[PDB]
Amino acid sequence: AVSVDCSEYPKCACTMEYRPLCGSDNKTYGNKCNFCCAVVESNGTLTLSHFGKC
Repeated sequence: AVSVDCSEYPKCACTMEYRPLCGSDNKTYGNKCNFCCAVVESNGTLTLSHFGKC
């Protein structure tokens, strides 16, 4: 649905912008900072699904 550019953007210490995204990981996300962080540990096998509680 949307393309994100995080060429090496591991940041699992964000805590401010609240945004419940439906990530392809089968769950919601706390923000795009947690989306690019889970992707750094997913090996690029994680994505988005539809902004909003899955």
